[PDB]
Amino acid sequence: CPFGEVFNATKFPSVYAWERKKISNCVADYSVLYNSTFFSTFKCYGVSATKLNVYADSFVVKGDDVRQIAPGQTGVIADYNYKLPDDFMGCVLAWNTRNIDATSTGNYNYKYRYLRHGKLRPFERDISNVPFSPDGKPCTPPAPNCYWPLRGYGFYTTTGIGYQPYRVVVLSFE
Amino acid sequence: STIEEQAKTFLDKFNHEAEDLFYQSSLASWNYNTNITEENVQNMNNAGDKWSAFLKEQSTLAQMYPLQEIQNLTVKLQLQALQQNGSSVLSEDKSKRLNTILNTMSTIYSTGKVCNPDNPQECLLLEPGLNEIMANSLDYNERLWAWESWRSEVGKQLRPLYEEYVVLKNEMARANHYEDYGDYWRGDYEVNGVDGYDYSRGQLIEDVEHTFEEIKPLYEHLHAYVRAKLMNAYPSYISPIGCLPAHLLGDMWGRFWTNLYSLTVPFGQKPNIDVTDAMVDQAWDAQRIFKEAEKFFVSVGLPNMTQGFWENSMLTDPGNVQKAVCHPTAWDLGKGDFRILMCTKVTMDDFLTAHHEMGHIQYDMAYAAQPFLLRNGANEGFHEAVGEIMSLSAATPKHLKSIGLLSPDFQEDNETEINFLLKQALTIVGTLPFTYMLEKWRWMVFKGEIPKDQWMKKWWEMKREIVGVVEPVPHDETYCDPASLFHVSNDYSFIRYYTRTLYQFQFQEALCQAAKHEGPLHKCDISNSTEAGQKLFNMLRLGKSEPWTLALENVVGAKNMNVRPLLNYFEPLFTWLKDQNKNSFVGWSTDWSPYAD
Ligand SMILES: [Cl-]
Ligand SMILES: [Zn+2]
Repeated sequence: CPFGEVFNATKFPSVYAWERKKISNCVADYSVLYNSTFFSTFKCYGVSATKLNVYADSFVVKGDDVRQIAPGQTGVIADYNYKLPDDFMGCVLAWNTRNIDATSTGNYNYKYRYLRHGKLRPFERDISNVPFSPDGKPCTPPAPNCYWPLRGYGFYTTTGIGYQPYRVVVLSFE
Repeated sequence: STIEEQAKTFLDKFNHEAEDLFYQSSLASWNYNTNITEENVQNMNNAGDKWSAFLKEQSTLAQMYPLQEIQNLTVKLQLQALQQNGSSVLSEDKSKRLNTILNTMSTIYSTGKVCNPDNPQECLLLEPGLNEIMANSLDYNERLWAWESWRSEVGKQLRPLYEEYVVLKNEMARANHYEDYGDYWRGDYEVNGVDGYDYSRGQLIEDVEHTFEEIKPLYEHLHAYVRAKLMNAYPSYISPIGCLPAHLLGDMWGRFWTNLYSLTVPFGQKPNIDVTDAMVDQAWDAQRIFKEAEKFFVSVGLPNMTQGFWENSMLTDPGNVQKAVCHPTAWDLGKGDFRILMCTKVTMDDFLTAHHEMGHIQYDMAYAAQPFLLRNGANEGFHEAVGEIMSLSAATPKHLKSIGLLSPDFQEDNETEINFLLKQALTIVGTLPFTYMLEKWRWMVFKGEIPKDQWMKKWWEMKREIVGVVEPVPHDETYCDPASLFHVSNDYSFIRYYTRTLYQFQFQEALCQAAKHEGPLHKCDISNSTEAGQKLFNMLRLGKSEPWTLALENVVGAKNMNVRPLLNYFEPLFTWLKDQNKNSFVGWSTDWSPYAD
């Protein structure tokens, strides 16, 4: 019901600092998204029906990174930004937003995390922009072996599809 | 933790930074080559400067992690690559000076023009005009003059610069633990680690010399035949047993005898495996040409060009207003962005060119899953070889037939084939000796085997020994001819031109066997054959990733550079020359000279 606010929304968050919208009470039909080839993923991990009866996470990732918003799954995005439990699930929708999130000059607002000690437990979050070192030691960049764990994508309108901006919306069920 | 694991974390930061910054350098460099403006030619330096710096910074930054303390092969490769002191391992001045050297040579070359010895108001540049002479002129003197002017003007001027060039550059080379600058280059083919696939900087010299041997018979015979034909065009100037006068070889240096076709054609009464006329008649546009090539690759199991390829490429000349450079190029901007820049015209030539460049692109995609530092053909000559395989299949009448550009019921003809073969030898085979001798002399002037005063005395001892070419005028140390050739005076390893030649034949051979080919090896087209593709794409998706010797194995089943496929390609010709040379003399006298009297 309050889905408009979710995917129809203007600004989307970066992957590392994702949004979780809490939707209870009201009733939605599901025909909103059911009927629409607008989306380029629409994979579900549990069902694909209705019953007029709920968590919705949203963020933006590179094209080739969409395959990681699914159970199990390799790393980087799934390891350091967003993780789906091998277990529980609902659906994962995505759509190409090369028009919106990519400029011909280059858009680097959307960011991701490529360095972190450990992996995320499912539905875990980390907005810890603290200089990284492969040994726990504190960091004084530009000291060698010190890197900021947070980097920007850099969405140009002219990249290959694997590198174009895609908006994601994970719908968890409870 | 471990210096290895903490070095992985380094590369993993580099790849991420390189991807982004490299793309900005590409995009700028692109805006320029397609919209030559001042604002555009401005960015082409900025991003291109952030790049050079970024690499220098990342190089010294990597010059920390001790290559010696690593066991993961890849990470070792990648680091080795990043660790290039190269230019920064010298004195403060000694570096800046080498650059002044390199830079001025490039510019005296590109700029140098020679003036008419009698008409000083007109003066020609190497390109065009000067190269226009060497390419078409049938006048013994006009040719003689151009050849001498160039090696006399820019020739001399480069002698001092090169003199010092060979010192500083050698100083640098030995400073990085290389026997000499020659050892620095041969390094490119070097592989350490995976055994049964190793290759040493000296092994190249051996393998190139051992292989060049088997070319001699074929060459000597092409040589003998071309000579007799030249004798006819330039009556009384050539000796039936002497070497060939450098200035009569089709271009400024005799790198290629391509332009000699006109006067060496076996059967001049034959005609045109040139469908230019056919394409033009069926209203073919750039689109069709490129779509047609895309089809060729898809036909062997390779992917359609990316959406952003058709979307971002420039296949036609912008015309007026928007000015752009036209040298056909295959761009790999990274980020999944692939493009071709080409001022396409509806010629059979541009048609073949487009299959060539779309080969590079197809290679670029295959290895794009590799980490930045590994995205690139195995060795310097792999990429060219691949692009050349394509034009080789696409050239066949078989292919031109099945595509509807050659009349449905047109026949082979064993004569029109001997023609095509020769046209090829003139280029492919004529270059090899030349290319191989050029680098030999160059190598030796690096192992220090040639005294500053025997630089031209040893140049031409060899042009006569190896290539079978004599100077029209005698040259002392006031000259420096092995430098009037772009690659030399613009600092480039020439040997790639030789290996890639061999490679490209070993490739086409496997891929014809692999695609079960019937006739002689040269009439082969590999279209519709997904089977062959698979095998090509086997060494394609590697990039610099595995040793180049492994990579070769993937397509030709051998760990090494073999020349027999190149001769097999030229067997119907090779034997046919042995007949022409029936009563011709075969070989030469280093002693005979054009000028002598
Ligand atoms: Cl020369
Ligand atoms: Zn090429």
